[PDB]
Amino acid sequence: EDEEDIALEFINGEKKDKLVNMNSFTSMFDNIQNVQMDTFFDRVMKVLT
Amino acid sequence: VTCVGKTFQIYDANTLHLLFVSEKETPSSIVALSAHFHYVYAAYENKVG
Amino acid sequence: FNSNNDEKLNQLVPILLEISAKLLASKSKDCQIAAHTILVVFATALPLKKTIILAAMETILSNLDAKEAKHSALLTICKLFQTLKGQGNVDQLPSKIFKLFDSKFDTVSILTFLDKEDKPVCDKFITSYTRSIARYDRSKLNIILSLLKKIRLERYEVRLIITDLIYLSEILEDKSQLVELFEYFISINEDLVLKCLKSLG
Amino acid sequence: DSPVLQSAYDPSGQYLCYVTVALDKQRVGVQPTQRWNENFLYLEDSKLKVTCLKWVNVAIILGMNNGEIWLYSVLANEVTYKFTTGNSYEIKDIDLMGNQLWCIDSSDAFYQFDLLQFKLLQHFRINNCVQLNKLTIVPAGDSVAQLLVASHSISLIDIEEKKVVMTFPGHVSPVSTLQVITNEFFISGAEGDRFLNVYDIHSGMTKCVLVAESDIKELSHSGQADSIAVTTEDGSLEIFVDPLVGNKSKKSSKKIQIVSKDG
Amino acid sequence: SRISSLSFRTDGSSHLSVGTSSGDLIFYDLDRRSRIHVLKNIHRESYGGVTQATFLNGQPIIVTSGGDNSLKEYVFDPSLSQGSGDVVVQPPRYLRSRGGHSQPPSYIAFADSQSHFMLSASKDRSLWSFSLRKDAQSQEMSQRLHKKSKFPEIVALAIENARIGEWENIITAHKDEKFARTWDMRNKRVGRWTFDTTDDGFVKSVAMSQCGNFGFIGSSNGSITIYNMQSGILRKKYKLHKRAVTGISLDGMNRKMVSCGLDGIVGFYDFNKSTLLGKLKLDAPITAMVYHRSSDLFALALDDLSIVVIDAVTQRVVRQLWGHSNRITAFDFS
Amino acid sequence: DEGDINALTKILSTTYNYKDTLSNSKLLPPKKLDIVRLKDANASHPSHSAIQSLSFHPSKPLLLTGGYDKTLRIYHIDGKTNHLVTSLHLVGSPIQTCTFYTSLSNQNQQNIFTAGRRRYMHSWDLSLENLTHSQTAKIEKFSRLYGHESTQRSFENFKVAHLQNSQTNSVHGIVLLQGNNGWINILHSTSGLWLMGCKIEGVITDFCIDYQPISRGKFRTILIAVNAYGEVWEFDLNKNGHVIRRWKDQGGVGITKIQVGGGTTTTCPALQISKIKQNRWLAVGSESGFVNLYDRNTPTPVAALDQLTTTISNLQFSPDGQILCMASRAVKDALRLVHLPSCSVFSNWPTSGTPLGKVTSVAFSPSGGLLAVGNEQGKVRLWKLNHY
Amino acid sequence: NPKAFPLADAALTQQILDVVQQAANLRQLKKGANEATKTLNRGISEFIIMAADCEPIEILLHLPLLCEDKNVPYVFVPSRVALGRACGVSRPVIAASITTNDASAIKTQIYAVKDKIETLL
Amino acid sequence: IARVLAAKAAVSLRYDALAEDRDDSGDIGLESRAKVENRLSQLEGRDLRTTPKVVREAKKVEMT
RNA sequence: CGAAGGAUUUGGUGGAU
Repeated sequence: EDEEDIALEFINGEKKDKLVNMNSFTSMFDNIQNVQMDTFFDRVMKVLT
Repeated sequence: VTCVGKTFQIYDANTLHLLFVSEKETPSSIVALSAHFHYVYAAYENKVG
Repeated sequence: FNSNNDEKLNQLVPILLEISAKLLASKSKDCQIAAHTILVVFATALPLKKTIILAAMETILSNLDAKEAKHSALLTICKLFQTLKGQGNVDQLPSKIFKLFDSKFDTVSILTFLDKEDKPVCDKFITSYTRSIARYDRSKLNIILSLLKKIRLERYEVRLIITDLIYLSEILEDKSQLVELFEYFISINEDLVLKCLKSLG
Repeated sequence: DSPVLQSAYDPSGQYLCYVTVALDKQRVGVQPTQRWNENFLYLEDSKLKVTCLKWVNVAIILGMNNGEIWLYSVLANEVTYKFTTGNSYEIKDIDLMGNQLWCIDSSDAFYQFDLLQFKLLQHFRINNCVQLNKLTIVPAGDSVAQLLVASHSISLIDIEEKKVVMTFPGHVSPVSTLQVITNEFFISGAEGDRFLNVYDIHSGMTKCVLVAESDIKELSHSGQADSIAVTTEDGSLEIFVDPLVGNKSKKSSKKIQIVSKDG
Repeated sequence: SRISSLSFRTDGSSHLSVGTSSGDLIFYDLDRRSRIHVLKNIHRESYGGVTQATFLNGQPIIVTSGGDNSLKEYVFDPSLSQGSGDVVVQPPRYLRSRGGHSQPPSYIAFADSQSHFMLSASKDRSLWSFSLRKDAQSQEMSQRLHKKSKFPEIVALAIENARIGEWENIITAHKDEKFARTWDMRNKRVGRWTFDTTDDGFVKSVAMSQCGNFGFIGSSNGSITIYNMQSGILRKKYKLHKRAVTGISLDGMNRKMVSCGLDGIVGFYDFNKSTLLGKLKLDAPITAMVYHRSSDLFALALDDLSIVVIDAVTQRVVRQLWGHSNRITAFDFS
Repeated sequence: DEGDINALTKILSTTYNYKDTLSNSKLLPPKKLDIVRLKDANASHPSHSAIQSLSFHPSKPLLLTGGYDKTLRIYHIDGKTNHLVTSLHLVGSPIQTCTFYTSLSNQNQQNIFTAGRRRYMHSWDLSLENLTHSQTAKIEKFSRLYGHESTQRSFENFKVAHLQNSQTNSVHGIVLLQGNNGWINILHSTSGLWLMGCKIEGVITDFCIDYQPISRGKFRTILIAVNAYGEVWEFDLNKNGHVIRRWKDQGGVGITKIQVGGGTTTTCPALQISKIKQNRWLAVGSESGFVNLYDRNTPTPVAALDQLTTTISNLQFSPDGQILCMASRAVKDALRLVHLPSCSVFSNWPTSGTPLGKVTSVAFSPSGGLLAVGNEQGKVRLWKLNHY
Repeated sequence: NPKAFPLADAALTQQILDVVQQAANLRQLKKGANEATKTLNRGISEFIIMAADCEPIEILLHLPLLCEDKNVPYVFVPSRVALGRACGVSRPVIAASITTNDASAIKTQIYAVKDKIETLL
Repeated sequence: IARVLAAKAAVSLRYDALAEDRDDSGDIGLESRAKVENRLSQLEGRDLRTTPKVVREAKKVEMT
């Protein structure tokens, strides 16, 4: 085995994630009234995921 | 007051316009400058002017 | 006032992380998880040094008392390690952070966290947590076996876990749970276990 | 320009070591001048570059931009030992006499090494040397008692006194070559210059100014001032026959060129 | 980091300005125990970064200096909040500065007959204009290009003023550049025209007519190309020299042209009728040329350490000068 | 006035730099790509026609270029001078594609295969001193299909892959061809013998190859075939070119080509048996401009890249396979780089000022992170990815 | 998708999509369900293509009612993403119509597929 | 909104009319509204008049 | 044409007038 193989193994193991754009959290203001703010954090994670 | 090789130049902070310049060049490069009102102390080799 | 400019995110980070630290300092559970909401976005928006990522957990876990904030904290901490993408991505937590995490989050708590089907991606943390267990706690080695079954970890992460456990066998006494952990690696992906053994002994 | 970034004959003149860049990685190779060796040392990182190449009497010492010196055995095809200075400044020049080894950094700090012992002996900086692109050790007896250093002018320094003993007015451009043709007569040449100044070490007066057709790249000296061969920038070789014998300025006597049959 | 300078703000604000050899100036609010701002790369790290940074007494302006031949002033503007001004602090704003070449100048030339300004090129790839009066004004020529890093250092330059203010009036040659760039004094900006040697040779000589309509380029391969400044269009090309052309000149009458090269020949031409008037061979290669238009005399720096003066009218050596003990760097006519 | 909670506040004070240094990071940044332009390849000796194909030498620092000039111009890519090693004019043989080849077992063996809109193909033996020293050359023309002449009209489209004969465990090269009606003809690289044939429904437009390791010293070669403007296929070559899997690309319209990466391939060949690796990415182009990316680890594409809007004439992964370059010959500057697995196009590069022209050929160096892009003007521009 | 009847086979869909692409370049194509309705109102529709995977399928089932009233052939293709791609748009299209033009350059191919769809019906 | 609402009305309508086994729930209508309401909100949030930025004139500073 | 974009407007400072 060689260290370069281990490096490519790290790289293969890596996985994608949903990037954040400008228009991702604009709709929060629409549903910002009378919402349990725990639910607001849950929605934040849902959009982020 | 700023050191320029073997001579010093004094600038007016309002405009950075030159006010005076050393009448003669020092025999040795100036190592330190200290300014007090109308008098500026210039040090070169083993002599302070 | 920034958005896309990557240079210009960086000047926000002094301002808004200090706000998050103050919010975490507030005893109000609402203030703390607001900082959890704040912190998680910046980690994904901009990659940050593991030292800062580590320092955030220390602040998050210091005043973590409310149950709801405990749920929010565990989602953030996993996400922050997901963003971490450098050498030490899955390296073990230090002694103090590991002690702090287990105190606020017992092993049974995370086993429930792994249990739920809708769990967020946390393999990097579990790999980092898994190694921290082996280094510092010998009794919890059985719990490592349960954790690995619950969550499928990345191939390099499994290799690194196998690497440390090989050292543990040489140093720490052989145990039924330890061989079971090896036998678990024997059952799944036989060949990679040999590669770790070949490279290490 | 030429692909060969740097090159150097061995003292015997029978083997030439040259460096070229393959993709973004420099590879060092040696070929027999008198008459293929397909084996090249490869620098594993793109940033790594060799700044200096010198033969050792079968090892070649390599200066690099990192701030360390590598001893390379061509037969084995691996670096036997690496001399690392405390600093990370690039090495500008290097020179050798037996075990003695002297190198200079871009921070203008002198350093001394021992090949046999693999140790840094001393490291000192002498004032009035703002820059240092050339280092040459004078061949006095079997020990180093003076050193010739040039950046744009030329300066002579004593190791024991750690101070300049003499200064020579050099070229406007940075000095490229500082070979010592004989005692009290060392030649000097600068980048982008067609003139070579020969200076007297003891007296300091320019004995002669040798003039070439075009810019000079490399210099070779024969015997003791018997003949000087200089490789011009245009790709021609000029030979100076007895340059140390109007008198101030001398020109090339023989010129050599290579042209293909096609033209 | 390495500390190079320190100073406090005496305007009633508990601020500390922290300088570093890296060229970075940091400001701290001691009352609040926080960093106000960092000013990056104000002075070159290679030249010692910020050598000295001092707040003016009782004032929000800070003066900063370094080894890069630059003196700058920055002003802390007042806060945009009537309340909590200490928290809400404006970042420092550049106020005024003085500077010059960071390395020894390569070439110089007098901008105008009145002798008030000079043009200067240095190895730092910057073209500067310096005033010769007490004002001591200094500006950097803009390198922003016209559209229809710094350029390599200038290896030849000439200036004319018969035609300033309507099109380009400067020609410059750079090291290892196969073409020449034009500049305009009045706009103080790089020009819109580029002149190429057209023979795969490097530019070695740049010269201009007194009328300011023709630009002359000497190539390393021995060709002389002629462009028109207003349109930057090649009009005439000459090929007599086989080696590099080290000097080109033209008379004020715009009739007789003289050229010299490393091959050692001096070519005499009729610009109007475009003919070879005569060719003169010298013993040694010619290094440089200076043409005195009023007297129609020009001197040549030969490799034998001599200055040979020739009269263009009769094409004969009139005076030869000996005494220099090495190559001659430069010379000029009174 | 003169784990702990205030740790976060402390670490903010210590440093004003907050980006984790990318020098340590081994995965290139998502949206920011660090690229610097270098000297061009064809500057030393220009080509008189468009650059139809480019190919990096597997190990040596050489570049191969071909075009309708009918010349195989070889350059020593050094990034600063790029001088020409050797060239070969083939009268009456327009070069539609060309490629280096190294025998997987015999590293000493070197060969170049080239063909065009002709019923023959040329081989160029680079073994021993032929590349540079030899005054005269060893060349072989493959013009015999052994009774399958009807299926094939020309050799213009081909690729070279490695086939392991499991019954004897020997490994040898194979030359792959595109037939008239969904036909793929399989030939021996050296002897030229016809080995096997694969057939698909519809018009074959493109195909690619994937390697599946089995055990130590054992690997299998898989052929994948695609249709012009929507549809896909697959075969297994080590069991006589029979089908082993069928699937359709979702939203299967647009299509022009297909490619695999993350492991061994034409651009990233292996040097020994152990280096053979499976490709974890599959990209299927289109002339509409879409790119359906599939994770090889009916399938659902992970992403549908739609930045480009024209003929995707070049799909290629990086040798280590985190970057997809998608390029078009229809119009100028129609080239994009897609980060993987994020599937996000880089924004900083290319720019409007980027000189690309009518992109007709692209090549990734096996190592050193070099990108070569040819254009219809006969010009190859070179770039360096600073991350590698 | 039982409601979608008749549904073209793998072969036929390829020919239909090829014609759809050619009509798109020649601006002979009106794409989208409502445009498809507009064409039937004027009787300028040569035939209409719909996607079976549309959900709810109801939003296009009205076109068959219009189509049989006006004796215009119609057909169903499996994928909506494929059809919109064939149209030349960045969004899936559930329905498309070929406008009638006896002076078009692709008249023969359009009339050919119309006959096949007529046989399918 | 009239153009958008009319388009969704046809969507909701034709499910009501042409559905063989429609559930009397209006779910297709319910989801259609949220699209229109979201369309209204973002359209509503748009401001035709350009925002004025915070004016920051580099006022003259003269030494005292 | 074209090395890590182009087009317009505008605040401030510096130098001349």
